[PDB]
Amino acid sequence: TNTSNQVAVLYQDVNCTEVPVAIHWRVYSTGSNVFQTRAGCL
Amino acid sequence: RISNCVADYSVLYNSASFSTFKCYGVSPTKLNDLCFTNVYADSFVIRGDEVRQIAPGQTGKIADYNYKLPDDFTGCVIAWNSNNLDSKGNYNYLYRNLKPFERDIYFPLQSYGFQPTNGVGYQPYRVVVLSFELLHAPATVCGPKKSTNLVKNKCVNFNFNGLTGTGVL
Amino acid sequence: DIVMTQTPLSSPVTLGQPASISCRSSQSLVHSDGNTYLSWLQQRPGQPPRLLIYKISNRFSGVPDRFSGSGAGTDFTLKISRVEAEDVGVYYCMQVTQFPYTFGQGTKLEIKR
Amino acid sequence: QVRVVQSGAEVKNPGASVKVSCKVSGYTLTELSIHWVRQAPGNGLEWMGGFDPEDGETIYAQKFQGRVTMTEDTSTDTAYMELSSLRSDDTAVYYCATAGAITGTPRNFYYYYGMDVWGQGTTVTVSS
Amino acid sequence: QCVNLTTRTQLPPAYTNSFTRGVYYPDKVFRSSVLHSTQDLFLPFFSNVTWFHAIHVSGTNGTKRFDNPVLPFNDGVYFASTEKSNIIRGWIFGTTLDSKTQSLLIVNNATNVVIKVCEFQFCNDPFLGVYYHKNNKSWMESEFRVYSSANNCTFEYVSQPFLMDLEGKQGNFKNLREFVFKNIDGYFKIYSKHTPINLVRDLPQGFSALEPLVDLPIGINITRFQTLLALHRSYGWTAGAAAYYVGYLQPRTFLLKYNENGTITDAVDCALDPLSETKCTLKSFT
Ligand SMILES: *[C@@H]1O[C@H](CO)[C@@H](O)[C@H](O)[C@H]1NC(C)=O
Ligand SMILES: *[C@@H]1O[C@H](CO)[C@@H](O)[C@H](O)[C@H]1NC(C)=O
Ligand SMILES: *[C@@H]1O[C@H](CO)[C@@H](O)[C@H](O)[C@H]1NC(C)=O
Repeated sequence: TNTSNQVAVLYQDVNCTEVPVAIHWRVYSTGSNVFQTRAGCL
Repeated sequence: RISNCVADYSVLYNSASFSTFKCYGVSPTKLNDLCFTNVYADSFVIRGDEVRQIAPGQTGKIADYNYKLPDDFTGCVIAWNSNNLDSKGNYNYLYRNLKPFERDIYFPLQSYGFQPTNGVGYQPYRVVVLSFELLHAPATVCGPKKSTNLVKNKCVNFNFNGLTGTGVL
Repeated sequence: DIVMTQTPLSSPVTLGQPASISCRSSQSLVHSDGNTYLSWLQQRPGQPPRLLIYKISNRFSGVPDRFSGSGAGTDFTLKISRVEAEDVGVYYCMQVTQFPYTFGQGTKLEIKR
Repeated sequence: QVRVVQSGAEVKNPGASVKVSCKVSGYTLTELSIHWVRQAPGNGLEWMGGFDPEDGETIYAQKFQGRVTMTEDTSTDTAYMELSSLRSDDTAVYYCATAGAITGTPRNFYYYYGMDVWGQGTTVTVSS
Repeated sequence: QCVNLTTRTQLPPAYTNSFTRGVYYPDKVFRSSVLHSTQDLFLPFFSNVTWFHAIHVSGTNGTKRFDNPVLPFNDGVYFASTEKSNIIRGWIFGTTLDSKTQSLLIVNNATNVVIKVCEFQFCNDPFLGVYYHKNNKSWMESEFRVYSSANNCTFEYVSQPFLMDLEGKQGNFKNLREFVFKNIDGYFKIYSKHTPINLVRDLPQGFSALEPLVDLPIGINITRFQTLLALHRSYGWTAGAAAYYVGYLQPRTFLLKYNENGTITDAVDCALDPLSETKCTLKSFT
């Protein structure tokens, strides 16, 4: 936090299509800055 | 609402008129040694079997339509068979949210009546609920016990507005 | 006492010409506030005196563009561009400067015949 | 807008008490102070009664002094002047007007309309 | 005498971010100077708040567009004001505000304050009015005219005024009043804070905590509240561009910091941002 207040969020072991529908570029998801991984959607 | 006064719960407790005096929140004996921030007295009359219904975690149709105590209740409920007190039917004792202190204003009004001929069970029973508010703020209503001088810098047992402890000041 | 008196009694006039009335004063009308005050009342025949002006600088509500302030010293003047028939009644000149509130006799306006 | 209302007429005799009404509408009587002012038919106005804002009471005329009092009610907002020994100078339409003080939110300055609003007025008749 | 002069046109809605406004002192002392999580309802940070004009300022003057819409109260209200003159000196609370349900009224005097519950029969226009009082008496209302009549006044209360004006305001500093009105259990709670502000017409960034003024026991339900303002009869209402901001509270702003003296210098909102939630989870600001 001493360096910037910008953060990323990892939804572990879920599909990037299911993340936006998750009630829980923060909420509404983004075509830019979305990544898939064996650990989850980043 | 009772404030700016010195309470004497010992005298009230001594009276034998109160059929039931058990306090759910606290013990009656300890009341004198304790001080309360505010006191609210709610007085009314019920059927008599609603006393069981009228209690913390107790429900009754008349109580639900009229008055329901909060799940947690730090107070006293004093109910007594006021047939002798209320001996006289009385069409004014008309039994017509469940939030603390529920409120209300075909006609919703309903009729009722009791007479000395009627059975004692059906006759009214008087109830007074004393709710003690403890906001941990300056308490206006305290017990009758008189205070004592203050000491400092020595290991002493103390008491302030009803909170007790041992230590140095 | 500020002696107020309207010199004329009647004023028959033909349509379309400035006309006015003089309102003399024995002593000055200067007010303590430093601003002069004036008042004029128009009473149409059989009507209450309609306040033409409570102040010369600010005339009363409902005054025709005709009536405008003017005058020479003690004499006042309600200048008119083109006279209208309705002004055929009594006239009064008042000063709200002092508490006694002394008034003149009054003046009557008529149509030339 | 400002209006004024008054009584109709009076029938009296010399040396007898008479009562004449006045009221200020449009601007409430509180908004200004009534000056009970009297005149003859087409004559100068006599300052019979002036409700001084500074004194907050009715002061009488020097010409006809010792001849008048007043009676007013606040709940009914009815104001009457109890005059006496009326004359031909009084035998005319009684026009009563009021002096008003206008100021912004603060009391920076108070105006003196002297006689702001006028009404129909009241007549008077004196017969021996 | 209830005289109606308000117009019948709405105002173009305006908004502005709160910038962390709406944090107040709960309960007794905590001098630890360390965080203390709490679960109570506040105004979420960076949530936009409307901006009503009591006397809609349009064109040459705003006096031609008097407008004081009736706003819903909801769970609670954050009411912010910066009016120079106390045109807004009252408040009304109730579920219907029509001769039923024992509505609640609050009025502020030039040197006092009176709260009452009389099941008021409100006139269609909630105004008060002010008059001049004849001899050696300045402006003062002869009678209140907020409502048609009061009925039995179940609850009464009088005390010192809530609003303070003794502060000497200059051309730079103008007072800002913040109030949090809440209705929990049988208690109606008002947490007020008055402070000078000069940066902008809006609410400058910073922090400040609202101390409690009173805790009135009133057994009434509040759904809609219509800001009551004593329309100053400048025959003919007038206001120095009087405006007020209304925000609706939500049940989450948790972490609270304390300093050496015992003041809430900073706070966090766990649900605002993922970083804020991380800060809440660790119970640390950094
Ligand atoms: C779920 O993710 C897998 C990753 O291999 C992908 O093949 C699949 O299509 C996804 N299902 C969706 C997006 O419904
Ligand atoms: C205010 O924020 C809400 C969400 O809380 C949003 O829907 C609305 O459009 C915003 N209004 C503005 C920014 O004027
Ligand atoms: C509050 O504590 C700080 C830190 O020690 C100190 O500088 C300041 O003077 C204190 N303020 C008051 C009002 O006690």
